[PDB]
Amino acid sequence: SVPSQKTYQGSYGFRLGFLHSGTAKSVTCTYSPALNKLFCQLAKTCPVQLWVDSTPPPGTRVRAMAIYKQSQHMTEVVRRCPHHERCSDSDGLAPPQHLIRVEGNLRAEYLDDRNTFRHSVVVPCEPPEVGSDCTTIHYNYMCYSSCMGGMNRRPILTIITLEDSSGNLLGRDSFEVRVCACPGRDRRTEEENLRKK
Ligand SMILES: [Zn+2]
Repeated sequence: SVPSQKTYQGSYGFRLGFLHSGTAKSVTCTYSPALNKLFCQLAKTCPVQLWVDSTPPPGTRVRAMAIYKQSQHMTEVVRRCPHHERCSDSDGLAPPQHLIRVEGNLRAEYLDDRNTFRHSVVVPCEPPEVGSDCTTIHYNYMCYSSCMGGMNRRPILTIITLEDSSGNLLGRDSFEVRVCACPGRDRRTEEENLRKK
C-alpha cells in the first residue's frame, strides 16, 4: 500500500515551514517553494519548521516517512542503499536501514512497520519555547538520491504527519527531496527548468 500524501491542516492548523537559505555553492540545505522541494547534501542538517494555529494536546507526535514520488515506484519501500546501510555511521538510535534520521532528539523513535515494512521516525510535538513562534526538527537524509541499489535517481517525497498518542492522523504536509552533492546549483537548475516549462 501507499501512505497518503494529501495536505491536511486539521484542527490545529498544522503546516511546515522552511528557512530561506539561498542557492550559493556553499549551501548545504535549501528549500524551493516553487518546486516544493528540499535540496540537501548527504547527512547534513535539514531544519524543518512546524507551525500550528493552536497547541495540540500533550502526547501529540510528529512522524516523517519517505515514499517514491513516481506512480510506478510508490509501492516500493524507500531505504538506504546496500552501501550506506552498512556504513559505520550509526547514531546509537536510528536503524542503519533508515533513510531519514532526526538529529539531536533523544526521544526520537524509529519504526519498522510490521505490515508495510516502511520506515519512519517520530518525535514528541513540542511547543515553541519562550520567544519563538514555531518549533524546528532537524532531519538528516542518509543516502544520495543517486545511490545505486537504493533510491537509484528516483525522486522521493517526505511526508510529515501530526499524530495523536494512538497514531491517528491530526495533520499532514509533504515536500519533495533531492539528496545531492550540489544543492544550490541543482535548485537553481530545476527552478530554471520550471521557468522554461
Ligand atoms: Zn546510499
